[PDB]
Amino acid sequence: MITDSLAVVLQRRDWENPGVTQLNRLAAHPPFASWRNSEEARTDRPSQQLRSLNGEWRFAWFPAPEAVPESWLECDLPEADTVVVPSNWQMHGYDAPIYTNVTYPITVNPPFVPTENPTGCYSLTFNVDESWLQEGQTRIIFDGVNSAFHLWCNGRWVGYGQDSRLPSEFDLSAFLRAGENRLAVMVLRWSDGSYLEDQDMWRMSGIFRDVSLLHKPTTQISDFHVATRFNDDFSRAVLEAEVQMCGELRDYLRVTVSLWQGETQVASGTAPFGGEIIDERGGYADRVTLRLNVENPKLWSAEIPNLYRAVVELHTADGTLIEAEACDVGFREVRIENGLLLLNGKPLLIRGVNRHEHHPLHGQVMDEQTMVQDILLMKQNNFNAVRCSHYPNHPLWYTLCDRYGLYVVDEANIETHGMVPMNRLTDDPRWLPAMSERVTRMVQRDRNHPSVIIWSLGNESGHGANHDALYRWIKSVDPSRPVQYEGGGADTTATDIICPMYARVDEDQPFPAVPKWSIKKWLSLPGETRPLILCEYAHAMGNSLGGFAKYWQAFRQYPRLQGGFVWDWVDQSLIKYDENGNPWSAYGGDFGDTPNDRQFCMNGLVFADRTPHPALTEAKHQQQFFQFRLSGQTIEVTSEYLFRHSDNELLHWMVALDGKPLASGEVPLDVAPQGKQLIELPELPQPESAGQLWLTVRVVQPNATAWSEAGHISAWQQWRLAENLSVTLPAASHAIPHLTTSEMDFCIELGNKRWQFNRQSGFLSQMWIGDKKQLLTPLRDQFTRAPLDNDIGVSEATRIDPNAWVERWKAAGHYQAEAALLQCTADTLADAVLITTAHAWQHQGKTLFISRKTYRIDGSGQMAITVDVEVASDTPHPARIGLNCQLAQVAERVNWLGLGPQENYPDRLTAACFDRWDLPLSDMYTPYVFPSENGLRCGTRELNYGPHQWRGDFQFNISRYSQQQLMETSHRHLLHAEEGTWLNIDGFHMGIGGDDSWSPSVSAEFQLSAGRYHYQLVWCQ
Amino acid sequence: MITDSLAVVLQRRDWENPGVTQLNRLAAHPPFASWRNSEEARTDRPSQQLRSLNGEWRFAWFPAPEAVPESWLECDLPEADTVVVPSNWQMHGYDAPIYTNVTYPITVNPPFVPTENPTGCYSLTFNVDESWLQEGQTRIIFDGVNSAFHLWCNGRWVGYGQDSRLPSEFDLSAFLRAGENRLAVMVLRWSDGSYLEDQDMWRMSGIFRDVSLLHKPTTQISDFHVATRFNDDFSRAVLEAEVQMCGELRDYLRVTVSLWQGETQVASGTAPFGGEIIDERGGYADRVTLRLNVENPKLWSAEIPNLYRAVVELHTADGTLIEAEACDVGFREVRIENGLLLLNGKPLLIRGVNRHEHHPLHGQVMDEQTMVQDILLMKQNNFNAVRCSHYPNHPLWYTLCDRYGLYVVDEANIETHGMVPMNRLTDDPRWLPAMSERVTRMVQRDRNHPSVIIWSLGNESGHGANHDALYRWIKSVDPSRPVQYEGGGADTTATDIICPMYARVDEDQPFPAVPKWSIKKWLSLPGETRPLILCEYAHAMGNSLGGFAKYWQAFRQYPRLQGGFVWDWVDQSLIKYDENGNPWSAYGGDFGDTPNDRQFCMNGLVFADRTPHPALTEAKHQQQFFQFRLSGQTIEVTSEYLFRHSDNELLHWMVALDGKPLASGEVPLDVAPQGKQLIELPELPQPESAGQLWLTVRVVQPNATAWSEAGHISAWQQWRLAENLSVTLPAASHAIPHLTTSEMDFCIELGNKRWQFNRQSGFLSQMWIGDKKQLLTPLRDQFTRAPLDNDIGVSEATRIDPNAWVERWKAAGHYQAEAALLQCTADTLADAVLITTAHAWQHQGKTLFISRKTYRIDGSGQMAITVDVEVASDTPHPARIGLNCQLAQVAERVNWLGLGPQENYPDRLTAACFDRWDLPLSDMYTPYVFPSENGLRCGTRELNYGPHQWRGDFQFNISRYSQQQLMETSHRHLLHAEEGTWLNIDGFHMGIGGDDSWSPSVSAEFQLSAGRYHYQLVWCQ
Ligand SMILES: [Mg+2]
Ligand SMILES: [Mg+2]
Ligand code: NA
Ligand code: NA
Ligand code: NA
Ligand code: NA
Repeated sequence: MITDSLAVVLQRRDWENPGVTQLNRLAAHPPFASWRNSEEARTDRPSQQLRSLNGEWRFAWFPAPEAVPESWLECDLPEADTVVVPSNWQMHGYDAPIYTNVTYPITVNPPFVPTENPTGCYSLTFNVDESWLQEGQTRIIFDGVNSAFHLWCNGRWVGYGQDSRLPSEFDLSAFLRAGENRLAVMVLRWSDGSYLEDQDMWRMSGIFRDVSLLHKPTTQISDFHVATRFNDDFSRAVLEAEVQMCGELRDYLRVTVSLWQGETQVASGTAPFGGEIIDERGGYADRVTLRLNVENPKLWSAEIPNLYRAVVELHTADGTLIEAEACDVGFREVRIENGLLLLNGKPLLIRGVNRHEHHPLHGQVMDEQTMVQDILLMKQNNFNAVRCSHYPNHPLWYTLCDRYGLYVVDEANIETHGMVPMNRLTDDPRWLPAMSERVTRMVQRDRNHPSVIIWSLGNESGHGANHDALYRWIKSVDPSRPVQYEGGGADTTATDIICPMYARVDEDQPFPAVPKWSIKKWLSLPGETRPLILCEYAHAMGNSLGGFAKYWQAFRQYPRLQGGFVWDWVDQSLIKYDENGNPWSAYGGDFGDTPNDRQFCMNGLVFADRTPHPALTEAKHQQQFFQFRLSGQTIEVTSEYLFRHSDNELLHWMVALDGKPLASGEVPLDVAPQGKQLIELPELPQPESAGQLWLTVRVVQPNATAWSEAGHISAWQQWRLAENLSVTLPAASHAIPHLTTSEMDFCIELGNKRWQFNRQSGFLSQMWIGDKKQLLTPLRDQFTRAPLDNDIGVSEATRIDPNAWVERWKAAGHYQAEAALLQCTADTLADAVLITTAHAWQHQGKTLFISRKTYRIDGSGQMAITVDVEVASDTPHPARIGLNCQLAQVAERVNWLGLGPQENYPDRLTAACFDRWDLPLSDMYTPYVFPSENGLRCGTRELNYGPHQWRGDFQFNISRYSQQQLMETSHRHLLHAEEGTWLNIDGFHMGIGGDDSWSPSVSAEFQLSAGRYHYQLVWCQ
Repeated sequence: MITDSLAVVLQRRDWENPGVTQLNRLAAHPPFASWRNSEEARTDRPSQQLRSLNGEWRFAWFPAPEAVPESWLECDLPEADTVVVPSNWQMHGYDAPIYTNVTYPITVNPPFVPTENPTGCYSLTFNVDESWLQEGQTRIIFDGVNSAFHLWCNGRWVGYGQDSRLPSEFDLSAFLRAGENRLAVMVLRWSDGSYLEDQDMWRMSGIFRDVSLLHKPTTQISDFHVATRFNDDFSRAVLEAEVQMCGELRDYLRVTVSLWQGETQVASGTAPFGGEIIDERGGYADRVTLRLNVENPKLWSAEIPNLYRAVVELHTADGTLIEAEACDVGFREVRIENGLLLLNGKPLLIRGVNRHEHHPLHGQVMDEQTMVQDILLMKQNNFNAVRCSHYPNHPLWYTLCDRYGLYVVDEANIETHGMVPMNRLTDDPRWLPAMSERVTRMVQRDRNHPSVIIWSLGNESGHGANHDALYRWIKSVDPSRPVQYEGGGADTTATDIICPMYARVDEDQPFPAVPKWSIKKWLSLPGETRPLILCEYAHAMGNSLGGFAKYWQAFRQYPRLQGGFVWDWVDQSLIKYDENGNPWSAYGGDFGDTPNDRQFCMNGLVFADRTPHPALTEAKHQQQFFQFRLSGQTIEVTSEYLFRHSDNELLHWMVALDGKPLASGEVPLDVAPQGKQLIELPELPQPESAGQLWLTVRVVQPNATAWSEAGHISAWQQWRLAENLSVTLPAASHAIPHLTTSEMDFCIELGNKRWQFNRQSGFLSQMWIGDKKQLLTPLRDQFTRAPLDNDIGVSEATRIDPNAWVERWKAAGHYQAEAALLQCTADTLADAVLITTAHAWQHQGKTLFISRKTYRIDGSGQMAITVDVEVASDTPHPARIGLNCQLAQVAERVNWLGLGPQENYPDRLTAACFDRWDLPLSDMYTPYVFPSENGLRCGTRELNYGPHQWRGDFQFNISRYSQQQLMETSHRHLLHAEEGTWLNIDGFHMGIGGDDSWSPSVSAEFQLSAGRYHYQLVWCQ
């Protein structure tokens, strides 16, 4: 037929028209399986009426839709390959994925898209049983197609669809034939729907979610809604189920809804069709509402995800079953009352994270195994909520969240971040239909899931009248869930919750017309009463999450600060192979994509392979459900659970003196929700030996759960007990170090040890143990670090951001400053040799820093170093103040007394505990995909590496990579281990920040602004 | 091109798809003229850039779209006729118009329409000047096409459109050629848009509004909005004008907005493009907002429609004009505060009427002359508001309302009355795009008109979530106007005003789920605070508007009862010609249309030719802006104007004794808005003669206005002054009437007069003056009337409504009751002859009525009749209790002392005044298109017709048509004058009702429920 040809179908250019978002697409609805057996529906066994078309398909790539030959509609192309479906065709190397943050990947000219529009032609040959075509309705379901597509069946045009993130269904009953059938799908990379899909993520395309065939009878269940109502104390519930049908109504038709708790039927109801009168013309003859009473229902929550099974039966009066549908039911009430978000009558505290659907190998194709891995990792790290940023997810995600227990914010697939202004489309009534489809079809698909507690209207689209209209539509159709939206300043008329992104705890950010007030100040603005839940905060880009504890202190102090969603869960890195088949993680620009936003795609708490970043432990500690207070010998344990008793918790305490255990014990936890338990410790040891006594408590779950193993640690806390200062005089050795003075250097010898101080540079240049040199590079002051992602921000060589810390440091000359020797003197004491040095670091005639040191080598072989540094008040505050050297030794393990075991920084050390830690050298380096300063351990009093030992009170990192190499290397796989080991010992280190990664975010109390600094070290063997 | 062919264009069947409401249609906007001269824009002179295509077109009718030959796209069909455009093709006899009230004219199966879909093919050959195609944009504008259409230009497909009531615009720049061009428009009668167009009106089709070409420059004004803000006392105003452009932005571009009051420029402003920052991405570079201060602005209102002229200039910095646009500006503020609708700080009282766009000859094609005639008639009858029921009107209507002064409710073209339930579509998200287009494009077109004070979401579509969404969209885009909607019970979340239809003053109507509470009770329902303005009330079907005074008493007593809109203005009758070219008014079913709703299309206050019905005077009197109170000799005049002083009003008073004037005078009116004026009358005459003194006042406008002639009467009132009862004995004549008794009759003779009473029937059978018989039918009791439309309701022979008054009367046998003579006796008195009669009216053995009479013929020739009637308490209350006869006389004039001059009934007589009235016999018959009881005059003490005179206290009507003929005749043109004159003299008459015309609406105080009745008459010559 001419009308089925490509020349006719493509002529209207439906993908450059916001007025046409679909053609011949069926209505949205909750998940259906069309069970013909009620027991199978109840037990959720696979349905023979639902058939997966996933598997091997034929695929051909074209640069534009006009390049597809007409013969593709009739037979498979000879050049076509065989590919796995679902998939993204960028993951098969057909064209490159594009990573851009805010700028659209195409020329901004709505609704038009470039003529060179990459086109993917999918096709499948499949058989259909004759029973399916004898009677009933056969539909095909595309769970997701990016970004738009035309559909042919046996050469006849079927329909068109947009909104890559929601299912598209088409009736194939009039197109299918008995035996062999062929499906032809033409997928377009760009469409007018792409203007509503400007999320900060990789831009891919293809049939990236499941494809299936569903067979329904002619008389069928077409929609069903489940609602729960409760009394004041939640002891009585009414389960209201509205069922809708299509087909011929007959007086013998009946609907039965039965509720099951496991194997036991709790409630049931049967009724003929015909609803109550609603207006002058009557009621719905094709609908019925059944109300089931449930006594003492088991309530659903993230703490205890109690679920019931509701089965909806369509049957005749005699008793023969026509069709069955089922869904999991969670009894829970969500509402905002007096400014607080309540779940089952109790105020929530959202321990949330944003999660994109990302896999380093399969792109944006999701699988049950990855979903379960993510959910278990989140729950094991004290997360209780997830934001579907920024689109409806794969349908199995909501089922798994129902089952395991996580609150879900379901978000419409609308983001127009790149528009200027941001609301240019969302304030235009001509785009209201397209926006409305994306909201309404999501609600229609997901409104039955108990895990979904909040709807979101999208992300970063400004504030337009369409937002207000769709907010009100949701409030009318589903009053059971609050609606939130951040655009337009996060407190507009289109949101029930103040939901800002990256608003800071105490600091105001008064931007024009969309200020980000401090969250504490925001609550008290005149006339403001809503709760505040950050939809994004604590931007976890690289070495980040500095200041997380401040957020959680505020969340616990202020009732209307009910938490937030960290940005974000997993790095969006992709895997590439070099010349040796070795994989390496890639970010923006690594696929030839341009313009790109480089490493801003990696903001996760876990790597793309789901291994954790160090910041995850900080998040876990701050988000823990047990809070602790110490008063003398008693421990006060406060529970932050709202519904469950501590029936799987054992408290273990340990007392150690500078790392060596002295006493320990175990006490079972029995604390009610939001209750307290006082734990009286026995008479703790009081050693007369010098050192600090430390008490450490940890909560252990003795029994495995659905989401954790036996012995899982869920919370911990540490305190300092009594301290005994050391007043013992050092052992007076009889040997005296010998000083030899040449015009080049001072040489100090004691036994087999030797120290050399270069007199022209003023630094310790070499150290000998026997005849073995210990240093590859002299011991020198260091004031800089390889810049973090938070240090760099949005700055780059093309667009310099002068406010970024790295740019201020570079302009001030911190990285190029040259040390000028001021003095270097050697003196012999009664029992030691004293070296005094002074240096000035200068850049273009300006003295940035002055370092004055004293080296005291005594008869015991120990070298005591005192450092006093002055920092010019008008230079930017330095990243660190310390020493560094390249040791010749390469040892296998690192042992230290201090905060650990994981890397920690001054504004990100609350999760770390003081103890004796011993790790392999490799664990002392954090392999961030974008290399930077990493692996620091703070609060360290002793460090052991090979024969060397350093003592004092310092921060350190130790690795095979110099700060220079880390700074100059753009990818972690390009790093090479240098000879020996680089040691950085810092008296002082600046915070890492992380409130956001595009502006300075290190709070004042963690900047090195004091002007004068002092620290001491003891180096011995 | 194959893609331009009918076979390809019609294949997608865009008219059976709610997802496609247009293709390639330009954005909506306020009216544009693209003036290239600012003085021409200011003076509103015709623009050479706007060209009307109205005139002679070629037209061909087809039964279905598939019947149109392909050659129509290239050349005009040989069989095509030449027709005038705009027009409705049913008005040219191509197919029949259909009148149905609620039932859809097609099978209800959305979105599908019948295959036999009448199709009208329009075409026009026109020239285009080469200057228009050298540069700029040329667009075609279809102001209205019913109901959907495809457009071709020079054989190339252009686009598609729906929503018959709003303009559709298409860019023809790439399709036009120099010289001869051809336009081809295929209009379809039915589409999926028809499901949203179920208004109670004739169903027509075609290009029924103007068609024009507009030429714009490439850089152009694309939209402009005008908003007025005020201080607390309205003495300072800020005129805010937002201007939007399309085309290439250049730094030299400027926009100037100037405000003019007649010939004087009041304010001006100039600015380059670029708006303020609105969100993170910036502001609109293609928009500018200019704020002009106006001191002491002249405010707009229906009382004083002060208007300014705003001119919007697009020009370069040097000063050359690119384009100009203009609109009339009315400074006024509309808001609801504390439950009251306020205009310029004062609470409105809406004297409204619903108005369809209807013409008896041109169907639904409107013209300026008819619009002006309607506006003048409305204002002359004390109306101040109009509801555009139920769709956006022709654009000139809003301009005329701005100019003359009338508040306007602008209503979206959405009515789904026939759906079951009524919200089946409006609660479906799949119809949200189609509904949103109809709301948003109306707002975009009309938001600048000062006369529009309220938006309406449509009519009778139930209540669905789409209503709430669109309500909120309007509230977001245009906060300056309240939003109202009646569906779903008239007090839903989608309306700012309680706006019920046909809610009664005191009586509750508690329907399930959508009750119509009495309006007084509705205001005080727990938690209700909004104002109440009936969107429809006082259904004026035929002889109706009984009980109107009750509504207006309530409106004046209750502050939150702020009026309503009468249903409706003009009868929707159409003109047909019989076998002699004589026109006659036709209603539903007269065109072969079936099923139809007969005479329910005629509900107007005026006939289709705009001649008034009698009820219009009642409305005018009740709605008058001056209220009166009498206390002794002083008249208290209260002004109901809110803004204007009574600077064009003179009060005339007159005192009459039983119709003859005794004193009169004139007093100028000087009363402030909402003020009072006491008028002291001189020492009024005190005649000793018998009779009732009546005081009549009338307010006269000495000076002509824009809407009225000099001497126009705007208000009036009457009171009874002192009465002197007659105690004079009658003149004792010496002649004695002579009684002759035969077995057939009693014969009374006095001089040349003779009376005959038939002794077998018991009635006066004949009367002689000389040798001339005076009666054609005997004088007999009458208890029935030819049923009114309010008596009939929805009852018909196929579907009997047992509750209707006519059905109750028929079932009780009132129309078939047979009089049985009980007694008939003649006695001779000292100076008179006495006749005593008694009758019983029985039906199937039940005595319905008993009448006992006394006839006393004295020596003066007068016949005194006393009547005493008993009505069975269990029979339905009769329509009247009186006498009737057929006089042989046909006299030219009727003279009576009583209420007049126009027809009046017991519940519709407040406008009538007691006086001596003299009219031709023809004026005593009201020619309702559907014949019924008509022409009654109440409160009559004397009636003169030919030689006869009747005296007493009675109601009467007199005409050439019997009640039987009126009852049995369905159209007024089928009535024939009977021989002689039919007289109905009633002691008592039932009210006519009219709160609605589909249920009994006559209030209890106007039903004849007393059980016993007495009245007396004196018949003399
Ligand atoms: Mg489109
Ligand atoms: Mg359509
Ligand atoms: Na809180
Ligand atoms: Na990012
Ligand atoms: Na009132
Ligand atoms: Na009607």
